[PDB]
Amino acid sequence: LYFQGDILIVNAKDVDEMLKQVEILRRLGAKQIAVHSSDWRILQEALKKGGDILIVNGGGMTITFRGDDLEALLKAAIEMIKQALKFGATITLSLDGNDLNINITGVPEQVRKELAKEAERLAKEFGITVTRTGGGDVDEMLKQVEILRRLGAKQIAVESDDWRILQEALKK
Amino acid sequence: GGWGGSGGENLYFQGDILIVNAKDVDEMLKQVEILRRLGAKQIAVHSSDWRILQEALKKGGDILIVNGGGMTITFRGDDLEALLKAAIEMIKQALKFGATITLSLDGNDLNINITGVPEQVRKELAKEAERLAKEFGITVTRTGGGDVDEMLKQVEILRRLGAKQIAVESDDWRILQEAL
Repeated sequence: LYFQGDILIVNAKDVDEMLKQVEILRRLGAKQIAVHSSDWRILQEALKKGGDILIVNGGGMTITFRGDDLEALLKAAIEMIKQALKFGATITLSLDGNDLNINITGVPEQVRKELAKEAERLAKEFGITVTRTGGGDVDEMLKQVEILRRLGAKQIAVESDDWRILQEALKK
Repeated sequence: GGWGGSGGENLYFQGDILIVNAKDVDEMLKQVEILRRLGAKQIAVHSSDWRILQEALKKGGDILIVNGGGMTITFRGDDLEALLKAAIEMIKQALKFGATITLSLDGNDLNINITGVPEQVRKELAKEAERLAKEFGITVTRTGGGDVDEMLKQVEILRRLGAKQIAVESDDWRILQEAL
């Protein structure tokens, strides 16, 4: 890899870990550091601390299930993941402590609404807690992008798993 | 001239990087084509599948985004609930080892991309996948790999095929630097 020519992207789920990773790349002389995150706060912090490129998720929803037993969180999530996959979604799973984060992309608003209703009902049936839902709205995305630009972002990038869906939300 | 709004509450076809995250070659090509026809000037393609990135550089993907390490396991079967029931036991282990897992469906294939874990963990997850498939009567059609050495070889192939810009994504550069 070329520290001068290649873009090195930090995929960040926590602000402090993000800052440490950007610092490592800076101290290695990386000239093009990007930060990719679903958390606008992380992208806002990166902008101030040497993130040259801020990578935003376009139109993705995140559902977070919280509970003490990971097997039960996953058991509860399986039916919703099954439906999401059948609707054409891409699903990303990660663990933040006792939280199971389920990011769902590649689906339109009415499908995101259905999946959030499913998550709510599954959490009740399985006795777990939903601590985050939704978040794919395009208007919110553009507002947040504008905040990044006005704070001084050097370069914005937007990632989507289905620009056919995203162009329909942006056409108006 | 902005997309979605004005004053910066919009995307910029020339100034912003627009990234296609593609799980299938045809879907990538269609989305790249749409972005080109809208006049997008900085189109990137992100994929865990090298074939997708090799095709993208030919069709207007100026930035190719690769994962730093990562393995894809593909399970094949007619009943998705059974594919997912089998996969969750391995996904649980992957998650406890710190992985990020991406799931997508390509027809009768459940593609499970696992990133963020070292080779010995990938070996263990592949062994688990084999055992789960055998016990549950499903077929694994792709497994293993994901090492940084292979990533570097594949990046060099992309460069030699004409990639204009490479980007590499990781959730832990503190570790990845040791492999590089």
